[PDB]
Amino acid sequence: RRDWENPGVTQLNRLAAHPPFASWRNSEEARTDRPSQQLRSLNGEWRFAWFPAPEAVPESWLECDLPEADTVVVPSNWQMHGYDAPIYTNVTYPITVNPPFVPTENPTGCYSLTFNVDESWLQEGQTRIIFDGVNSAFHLWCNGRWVGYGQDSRLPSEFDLSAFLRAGENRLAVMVLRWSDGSYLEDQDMWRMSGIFRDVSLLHKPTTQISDFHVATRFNDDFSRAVLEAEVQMCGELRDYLRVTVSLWQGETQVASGTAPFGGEIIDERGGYADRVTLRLNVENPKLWSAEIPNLYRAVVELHTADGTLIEAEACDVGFREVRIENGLLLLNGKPLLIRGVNRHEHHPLHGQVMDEQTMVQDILLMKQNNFNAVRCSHYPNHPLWYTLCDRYGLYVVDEANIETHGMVPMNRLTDDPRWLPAMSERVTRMVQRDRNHPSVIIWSLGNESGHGANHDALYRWIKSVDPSRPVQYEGGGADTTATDIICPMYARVDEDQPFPAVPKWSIKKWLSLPGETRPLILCQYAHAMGNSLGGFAKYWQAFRQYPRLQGGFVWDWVDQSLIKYDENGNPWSAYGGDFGDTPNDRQFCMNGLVFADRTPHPALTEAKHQQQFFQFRLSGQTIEVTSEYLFRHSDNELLHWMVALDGKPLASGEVPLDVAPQGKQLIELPELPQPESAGQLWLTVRVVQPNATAWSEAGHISAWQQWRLAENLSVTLPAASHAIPHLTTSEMDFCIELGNKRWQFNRQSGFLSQMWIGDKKQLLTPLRDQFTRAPLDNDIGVSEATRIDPNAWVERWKAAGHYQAEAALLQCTADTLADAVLITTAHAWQHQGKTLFISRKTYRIDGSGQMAITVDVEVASDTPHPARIGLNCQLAQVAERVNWLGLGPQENYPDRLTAACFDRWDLPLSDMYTPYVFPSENGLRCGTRELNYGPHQWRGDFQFNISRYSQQQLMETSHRHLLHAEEGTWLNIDGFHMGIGGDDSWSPSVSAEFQLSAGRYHYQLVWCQK
Amino acid sequence: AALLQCTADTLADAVLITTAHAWQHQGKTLFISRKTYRIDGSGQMAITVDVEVASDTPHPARIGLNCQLAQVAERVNWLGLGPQENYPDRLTAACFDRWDLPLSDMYTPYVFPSENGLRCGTRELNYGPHQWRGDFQFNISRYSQQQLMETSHRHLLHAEEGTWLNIDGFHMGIGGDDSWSPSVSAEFQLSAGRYHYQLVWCQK
Ligand SMILES: OC[C@H]1O[C@@H](O[C@H]2[C@H](O)[C@@H](O)[C@H](O)O[C@@H]2CO)[C@H](O)[C@@H](O)[C@H]1O
Ligand SMILES: [Mg+2]
Ligand SMILES: [Mg+2]
Ligand SMILES: [Mg+2]
Ligand SMILES: [Mg+2]
Ligand SMILES: [Mg+2]
Ligand code: NA
Ligand code: NA
Ligand code: NA
Ligand code: NA
Ligand code: NA
Repeated sequence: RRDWENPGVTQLNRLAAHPPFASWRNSEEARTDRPSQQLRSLNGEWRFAWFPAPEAVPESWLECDLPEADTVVVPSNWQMHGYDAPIYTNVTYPITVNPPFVPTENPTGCYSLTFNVDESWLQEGQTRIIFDGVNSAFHLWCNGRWVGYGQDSRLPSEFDLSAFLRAGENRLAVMVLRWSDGSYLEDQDMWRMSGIFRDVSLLHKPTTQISDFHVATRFNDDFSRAVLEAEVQMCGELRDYLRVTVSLWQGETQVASGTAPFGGEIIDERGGYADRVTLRLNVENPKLWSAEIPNLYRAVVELHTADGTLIEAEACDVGFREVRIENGLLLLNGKPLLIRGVNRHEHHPLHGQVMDEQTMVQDILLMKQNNFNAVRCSHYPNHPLWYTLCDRYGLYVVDEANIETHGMVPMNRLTDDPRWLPAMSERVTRMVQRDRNHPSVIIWSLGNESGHGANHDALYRWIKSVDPSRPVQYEGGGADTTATDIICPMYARVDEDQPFPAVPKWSIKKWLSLPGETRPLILCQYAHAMGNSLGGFAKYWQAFRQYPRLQGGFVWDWVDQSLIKYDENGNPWSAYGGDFGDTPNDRQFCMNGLVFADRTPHPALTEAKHQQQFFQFRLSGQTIEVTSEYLFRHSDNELLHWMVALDGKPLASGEVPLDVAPQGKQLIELPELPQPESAGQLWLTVRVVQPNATAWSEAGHISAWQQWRLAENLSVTLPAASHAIPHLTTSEMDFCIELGNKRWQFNRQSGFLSQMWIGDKKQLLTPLRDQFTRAPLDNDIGVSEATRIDPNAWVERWKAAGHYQAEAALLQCTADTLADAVLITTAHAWQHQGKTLFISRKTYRIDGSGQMAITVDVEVASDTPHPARIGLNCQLAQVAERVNWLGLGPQENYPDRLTAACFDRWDLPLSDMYTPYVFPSENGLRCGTRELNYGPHQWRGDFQFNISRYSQQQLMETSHRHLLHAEEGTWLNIDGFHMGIGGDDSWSPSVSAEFQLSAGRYHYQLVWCQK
Repeated sequence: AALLQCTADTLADAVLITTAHAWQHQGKTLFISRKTYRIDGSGQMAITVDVEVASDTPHPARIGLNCQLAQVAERVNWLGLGPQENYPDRLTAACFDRWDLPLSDMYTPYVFPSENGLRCGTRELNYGPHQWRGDFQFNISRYSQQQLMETSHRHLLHAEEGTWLNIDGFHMGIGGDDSWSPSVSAEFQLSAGRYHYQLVWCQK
């Protein structure tokens, strides 16, 4: 039948979908969510053989183990075991577009398991098998007999195995197809893998059983009273003596309980549902659920007889909260949300798409610790445990159907096709059926990048009809179609419109007010954290805070999808698209996360953390005003620490308890500040520290910070005049300057400082020269590639202008002696094919104190693309252990991504001064630096710098960090000016005008001396 | 202006004068100006200026130089924005070209006198025998900033001797969203803390 090439057959013999069950046979276990002996895991070692097509599978496998099979752990993705290659393709489908067909060579994974079943499960009741995740379709046999088939790789497929098993040993056989017509609906931008990748379990339920249950909670106007409504359905024989009891508990206290026989109210001319009952429980002053305080109750649903015998129990965590859109705003418990969200795919660098509880927990804790309060399931329903974690830790969730047909042309070709409505319907309906009792899910999504088709409209209505408790969103077709309650664009800019035909991406501020528009706007994806990125992040937050209807967004995205490979030496390395021989592929576009695949943060996460703070601050005088952005909680685990330092030198500090109601303000007066000892800038830094541990943080966690400059006393004191004057030696070849133990050499033919010595030690490996380029970031390169250049990408503009190839022409090099110093004057022109790109005029003035003051004035031709940077660079001879500086830090920071950095004195090992992005590029800059110390050298001024053992040239020539090699010495890049890094998206220029070096003329000054 | 340093060095084909000053009030140093004047064998005087402004002092209205020239000439010719008066936050209509007007057109007769007649984006200014070149903003007229600020009606102003030249490296915006509260937008406030500008003064 080739059911895998027919969108009309998405399953055979599969059981209905329903919320998580466990069939407890003890009610107390159900109350506390204890393991159920009736719900067994079949995870562990299974038998597996790979074939190139279903046609190659031997019939013998149905009845007997294949001797050639191997033993492997399940769940797993077979690519992760090496049986075939995983493929990283973004939009283009990994298979030829010829719906509903798939390739004839279609990798088939044959899995089997011999396992025991006790007679007690078979004497009464029903025994079903549950596959929580099988990618992408499969047939199942039990003891040689065919049982059924299923599609939708991200929802559980359940089959009744009652009539197929026997006491003792039994054998399952699962034939899993890599590609199927379901693949047409699974075009998400992620690695393409396959296998039995989520749990497999066996559940025993009695013949008379709870087959479904829906919990709703409704409130009065101020949320001081709620009614919990639980509709319960049964299967099996109706009998007057059956009863359902629904009890609600808060911890160990029973709050309410209600019992009723089956028999629902009249629904229409034919009667009501005799197989259902709805229990209604009143709750006075309920403790409400929120991401701020995830208060939970437990609903326990008991199926029993009137005389008191329990048949079985099911149950769930219940969070009392209301979600609604009113007057253009999304409200939770009546208050308007500010979504500090992130998209998160299910990805593990070693396990592929298999998720585990440790990793899940680790992600949620980092999220919370980084001031995220919400997550979008991009782009499919997740492993069931994720929802339980979000309910208990407290995160708002966007649950999204596993529907993405991005590679179709036009994008809605299938979603506007009624013949695809069935398949799409089950992807939405089965998800709601499974997840509708989780309080953490606050919004449903119809899928991702599948255009806008009538199928969407039908499904949007279906959800609105069956679950009015939550809004429905969907971005396809323009982000604001009739299929979305929320304007949910991806990568729309704050102030800049991108007026694409048919599906424009308007500036978000402007979008809200188009004629007739009244919906809230929450970006489904924003700020593309690929590589050195997140430039412009603060611009979103300032807009979200100023505009009521801009209610936030989900950052793109949480974690890089890099996979681990091993080199010839067995050492691991991070790989991306094309590294498995996969092609076509989309190379590094699979890595766009705030964190690396192992969960180590990239520097951008700190930027997110700061912009997403829940406390805002203002300073007036000595008065700090703290305003809380919490909607529900008081600041009862928070104190404010303040410190004032003079040029990094600590002057005073204190602590004050924060006592701020939600949305309230607190005024803190700082104490009088005595006058600092000397000249300099006083700076105030305040931080909010949580003194007590929480379920998601350690005691002492810092949740927010901010700084301000205080009084400045400019230095007006004259330095004590040199007890010696420098000596110049002129030669045809060089201008040399000597002063004591020091010596500086200026090459007269190049016009550069080519060498310096301290004692008899040379300090330079390469001369000090102007630098106007950077090893291109992912955002500078965009979609450009050698075989397919994007002439609009910054990198190509610079390349085409000759920025990377221009050579300095010396125009002038002179030496003069002053009363107390020697003065070298240079001027160089950088040219390309006859065009003068930049002109650098400098003076170096070396005085009796041993200091070399460098003044630089650059001219940039107005018609050349604005340059990446304006600075100097050199390779120093030394490698020292520490980097110490007075400037912004401690982490990497760029012009358009420096708000989280603080001005202070920082000292880190040199390796921390390098950010190991997988795809290497310019990295490690620190901006707003007034002093930098390395080895015996000190440089002072107002500049940006990076320092590491890798040259810009090496960085731009290397595609994978594991291939980099430390060079002799230390490469220092000191910039007077650096361009922004951008990031609103990674496929089009995204550096805002104010961060482009378009001024024409630039000036900067450095003092280089010994320390 | 307290003098912190004033030196002279003779060079190969010029004389360099270096100066440093601090403006203070009550003991607070508001601004520091560091300059070098380089006079070469060609007769040109290159001035370089580096100013520091205390971060805690209100952002200043301008950062520039001024003098009263002895000369009074009929025309003003410049290469920059014009022809009419233009300020940083009000110069979109002005065009960059070579303009030449009579001196009085370089004065705007606001009934309540104030700073006026500036022209921005100027690369060369000619007045009588003088020529200034660089990238500055300037105004030029027979009235001192002092006179403007102390006179409340345009009809009471009197031409002073000579000509007042105000040449700025930077000038704050004029604002106008309203006239009863501060309205100069942040981007047009002089808050950079350190400012650099340079000019060359020569004859003809
Ligand atoms: O992380 C990748 C990102 O891609 C966006 O799609 C881009 C695509 O990368 C680009 O090659 C093409 O020019 O434009 C597409 C946008 O139309 C996806 O929108 C986003 O979801 C991610 O998949
Ligand atoms: Mg099918
Ligand atoms: Mg037991
Ligand atoms: Mg047997
Ligand atoms: Mg896509
Ligand atoms: Mg214009
Ligand atoms: Na808002
Ligand atoms: Na991607
Ligand atoms: Na507190
Ligand atoms: Na590179
Ligand atoms: Na006046």
